[PDB]
Amino acid sequence: PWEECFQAAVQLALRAGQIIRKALTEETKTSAADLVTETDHLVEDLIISELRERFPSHRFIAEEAKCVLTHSPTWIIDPIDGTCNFVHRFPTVAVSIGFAVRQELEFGVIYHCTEERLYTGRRGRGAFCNGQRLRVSGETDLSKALVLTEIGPKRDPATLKLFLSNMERLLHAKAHGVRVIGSSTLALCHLASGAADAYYQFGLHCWDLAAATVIIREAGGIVIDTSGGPLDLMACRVVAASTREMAMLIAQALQTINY
Amino acid sequence: PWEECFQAAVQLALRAGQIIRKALTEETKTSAADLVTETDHLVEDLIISELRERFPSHRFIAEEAKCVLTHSPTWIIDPIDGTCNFVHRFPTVAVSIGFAVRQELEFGVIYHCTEERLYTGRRGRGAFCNGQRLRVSGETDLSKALVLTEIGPKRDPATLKLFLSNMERLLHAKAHGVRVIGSSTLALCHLASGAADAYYQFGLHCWDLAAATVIIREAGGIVIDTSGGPLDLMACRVVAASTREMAMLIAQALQTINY
Ligand SMILES: [Ca+2]
Ligand SMILES: [Ca+2]
Ligand SMILES: [Ca+2]
Ligand SMILES: [Ca+2]
Repeated sequence: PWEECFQAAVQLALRAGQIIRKALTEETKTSAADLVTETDHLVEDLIISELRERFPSHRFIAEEAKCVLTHSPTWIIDPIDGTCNFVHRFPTVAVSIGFAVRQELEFGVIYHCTEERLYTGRRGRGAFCNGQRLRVSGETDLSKALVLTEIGPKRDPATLKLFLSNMERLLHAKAHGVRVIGSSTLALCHLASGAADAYYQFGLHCWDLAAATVIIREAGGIVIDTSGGPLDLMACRVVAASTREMAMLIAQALQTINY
Repeated sequence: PWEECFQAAVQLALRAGQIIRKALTEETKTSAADLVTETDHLVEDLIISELRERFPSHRFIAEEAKCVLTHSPTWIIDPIDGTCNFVHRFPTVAVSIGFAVRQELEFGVIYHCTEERLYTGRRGRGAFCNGQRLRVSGETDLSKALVLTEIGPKRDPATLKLFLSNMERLLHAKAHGVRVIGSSTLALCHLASGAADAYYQFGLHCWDLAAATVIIREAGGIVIDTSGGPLDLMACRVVAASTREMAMLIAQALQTINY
C-alpha cells in the first residue's frame, strides 16, 4: 500500500473539501443541521467508494460506515471533523482520511476546507502542509506551553466535573494557554506544525487521531496514551505533545475518564 | 468625526495587518516572544501617529500607550489582539482600532492578519467583512448555542475556580459548545457574522470590545454587562449574544469576578 493510495487520498480530500466549502454558503436553525449531515453523507460516500473503486480489497472505517482494524490495508476516515462548527458556519471544519497497513499507520491527509490548508504526512518521509515542511514545536516546559483540547458530547454531570478539573491542572501549572477550536483534527495538525505544543482528549475516536498521528510523528512530535508509553488507537483518548518529555509531563498531571 | 477617519483606520489596519502577517514567518523559545512585542510596538506606533498626523487633536488609548475616555473624539486601539497565539505562530491574531465620539462608539475595524478577513462597521450603516453584509445569528435558546470566551491572564486560585464553575453552567444547560480561540476581537467578530451565538469574558479590556461592539450591534446582536441592561466600557467584562433574549439568558446563568 503506497502512493496510488496517497495521490488518491489527497485528490479526494481536496474535492471532499471543496464540495464542503461551497456548502457553507448557506442560508435556518435546523435546516442547516441537515445540510451538514447531507454533506457528511455526501463526502463519506465520495471517499469510501472512489477509494473502493480503486483497490476494491482495502477495508474502511468512518463516523457513519465499530472501530476494529485488521491487518488488512484499512482506510480510517472522518468525512467531516467539526460538524458542530459547520452547523454554525464556523470557519474550522476538516476532512481527514488516514491509511494504515499491517495494522499500523502509513500515512494521512487532513484538510482545512475554509483556510485551504492541506496537512499530509507519510511514514519515513515526514509531514507537510501545502508543500511546506512541518516540524513539531520542540518545547518541553508546560510553563511555556499552549495546550489544545476539545469538549466531548457526553453532557453528563459525572463527565464534566472531570473535564473541568482536568483543564485546571494544566492551568494550575504555568501553561500559557488552552484552546478549544472545536476540531480534534486541526488541533492535532496545529500541534504538528508548531502552532501548539500539546493536545489531549477523552471521548475521542480512532478516525480522529488516525491521520494526525502519522503527521504529528513525521513532524517530530509524539503521540501516546493518557497513561503513558503506548498509544491505544481502539481506545478513545490521546496525548500528543511537542516533545517526549512534554508528553509524559501532561500525563503525570491528568486524570482519566472515557466510554 | 466621519470617514476620513474611517478610510484611514482601515488603511492602517491593513498595513498594520500585513507587517504583522510577514512577521509570522519567524524562526527560538523567547526570541519570538520579543519579535512579537517589537511588532506590537511597531504596529501601535504606526497607527497612533499616522492617525495623530491627521486629526492632530483626537485622543488615543491602547495596550501600551489608564482607559479614561473623554467626550473628545477618542481612538480606542489594540495594536495586536492575541499576542500569545502570535508567539506560537497560531493563525489567529487581530489588530483592532475603534473610534468613539461624544463618548460613544461611532465605528470600528478589526482585522484578521492570517485569514485576511476584514471586519468593519459604522453606526447607522451596519457591519461588513470583506464587503459582505454581516448579520447576527438570530438564535435565542442556549440549547442551540455555540458560546465563545477566553481565559484571562490572572492565574490565581481564586480566579480559576470561578472561570471553570462558570464554563460549567453554560455547559450544564444544553449549549452546543464552547470555544477558546485565544482572541477576544475575532471571537466578538465571529459572533457578529453569525459563526457564534454568544460571548463572555471577565478581565477583558476597553480596547478589546470597543470596535467589535459597533460591529456586533450594526450586525444585529446585542452587547451588555455581565449583570444586564447597560454596558460599562471602563469596566472589564462583557456579554454580547445573538439576541437580546440570549444575552439576558447567558446572564441569569453567570457569576461575577474581575479586577
Ligand atoms: Ca466527523
Ligand atoms: Ca470527529
Ligand atoms: Ca493586544
Ligand atoms: Ca487584547
